[PDB]
Amino acid sequence: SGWTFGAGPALQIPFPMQMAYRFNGIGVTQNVLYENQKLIANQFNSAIG
Amino acid sequence: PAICHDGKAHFPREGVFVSNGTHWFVTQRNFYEPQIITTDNTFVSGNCDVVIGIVNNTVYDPLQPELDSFKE
Amino acid sequence: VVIGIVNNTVYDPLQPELDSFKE
Ligand SMILES: *[C@@H]1O[C@H](CO)[C@@H](O[C@@H]2O[C@H](CO)[C@@H](O)[C@H](O)[C@H]2NC(C)=O)[C@H](O)[C@H]1NC(C)=O
Ligand SMILES: *[C@@H]1O[C@H](CO)[C@@H](O[C@@H]2O[C@H](CO)[C@@H](O)[C@H](O)[C@H]2NC(C)=O)[C@H](O)[C@H]1NC(C)=O
Ligand SMILES: *[C@@H]1O[C@H](CO)[C@@H](O[C@@H]2O[C@H](CO)[C@@H](O)[C@H](O)[C@H]2NC(C)=O)[C@H](O)[C@H]1NC(C)=O
Repeated sequence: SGWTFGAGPALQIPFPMQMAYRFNGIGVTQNVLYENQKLIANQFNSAIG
Repeated sequence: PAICHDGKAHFPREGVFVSNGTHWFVTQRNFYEPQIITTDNTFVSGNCDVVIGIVNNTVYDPLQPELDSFKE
Repeated sequence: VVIGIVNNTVYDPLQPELDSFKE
């Protein structure tokens, strides 16, 4: 549910759009994630491993 | 996540795309207020074959009818 | 609906440039 569950009840949202919104929150245009979704996923998988 | 019009991806300027079942709309995040998808609510970036989950629709340009009807 | 609205006019930039040229 992203961060919306901290206000009231949980609100559905797909994870890639939540990540795009987090990018938008730090001054990076949201097209960057959608153009580089696989690379970011692989980087996160390598980092957490 | 995006809407394709002429082979070019369209992303919402501020908001999330939404559909009630038949037509598509753009609205803000914390309140339901659908609006017609025009060329002022979206910005073009890239092409139509890089994004996963894109859909098809037509973005209404207010310039086209209002300028072509009068210019005749 | 709004309480306190006042009457005025909004200037459209496209209309003068259009009707002055397209005429
Ligand atoms: C989804 O929204 C669209 C847009 O308003 C609805 O289409 C309208 O339907 C009414 C009822 O038949 C018509 O009078 C309007 O002319 C339609 N709008 C347009 C732009 O043609 C549609 O009915 C909605 N669907 C549901 C299931 O609510
Ligand atoms: C959005 O519309 C385009 C334009 O028709 C679709 O592209 C067509 O895709 C089919 C199936 O792959 C091809 O047979 C056609 O030749 C394509 N059109 C052209 C002009 O080449 C596209 O598939 C549509 N999007 C979706 C998700 O169906
Ligand atoms: C802003 O303009 C509108 C119309 O130009 C005004 O509405 C008119 O008000 C008079 C006052 O009695 C009525 O006789 C007319 O019938 C109204 N016209 C319409 C179309 O409703 C409105 O009053 C103006 N605003 C202010 C604050 O004066």
